[PDB]
Amino acid sequence: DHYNCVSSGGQCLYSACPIFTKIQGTCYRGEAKCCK
Repeated sequence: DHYNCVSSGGQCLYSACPIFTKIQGTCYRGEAKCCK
């Protein structure tokens, strides 16, 4: 979720994770990705 994304060093994005980064979870009720 958003708070886990913040605290883990990821970024919540509606757009795709940048190429070298990976999905770690989601944010905002499953609608966005947590990328790191």
